Amino acid sequence: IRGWIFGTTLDSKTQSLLIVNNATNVVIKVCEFQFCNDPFLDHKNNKSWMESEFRVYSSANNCTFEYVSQPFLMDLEGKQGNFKNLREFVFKNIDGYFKIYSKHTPIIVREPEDLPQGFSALEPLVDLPIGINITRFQTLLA
Amino acid sequence: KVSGNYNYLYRLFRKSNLKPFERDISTEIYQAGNKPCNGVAGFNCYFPL
Ligand SMILES: *[C@@H]1O[C@H](CO)[C@@H](O)[C@H](O)[C@H]1NC(C)=O
Ligand SMILES: *[C@@H]1O[C@H](CO)[C@@H](O)[C@H](O)[C@H]1NC(C)=O
Ligand SMILES: *[C@@H]1O[C@H](CO)[C@@H](O)[C@H](O)[C@H]1NC(C)=O
Repeated sequence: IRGWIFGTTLDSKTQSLLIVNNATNVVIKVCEFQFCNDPFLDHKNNKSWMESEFRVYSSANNCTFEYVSQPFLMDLEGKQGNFKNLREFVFKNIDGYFKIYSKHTPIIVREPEDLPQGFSALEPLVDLPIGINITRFQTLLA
Repeated sequence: KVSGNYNYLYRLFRKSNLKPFERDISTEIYQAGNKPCNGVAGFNCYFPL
């Protein structure tokens, strides 16, 4: 999972979000986007993941916000089975402020999986003065 | 400007209100009545701003 897209129409008619992790940083863009039908950065070979198709948007017209900061924890290579990482976020916009709360936990040894039990609290991460409307979101497999 | 400057614009017709500290840059024809407006400058279909 690379990031998320937030919006209401996603057809260059209304402004929209784009959050995605790359390189050793993060990029968050608020802009009018002409999003393609299928949103991915997967495809260039058979199996070794490639960051191909960097511009999932056909074009980028007048934007409003730009932001680059310290990225999140990264998992190298592709491993199947015994998934030791859990990452949980909450996303909410109120009063024109976008709040993202993030939490990371290691050493998940639950083979059956199905969203783990117990208890954990989430810390504030960042607040963005975006000031737009938001109705629907997706996830950016890439 | 002495002749008149039109760089400053205001939105006049809109379906609903604005939540606090929220920006709207959309520019689409606003339907005054029950009649469809597929994009026209005619009856009951007016520019928003
Ligand atoms: C993200 O970083 C990678 C590696 O530096 C680069 O190839 C890619 O173009 C970047 N994408 C964006 C949207 O910054
Ligand atoms: C993955 O793609 C890269 C170039 O994008 C290529 O060099 C590499 O051989 C590919 N790996 C596989 C397993 O196809
Ligand atoms: C945001 O967009 C939705 C879908 O068009 C709309 O129902 C809602 O009223 C909008 N929010 C506003 C105008 O504050």
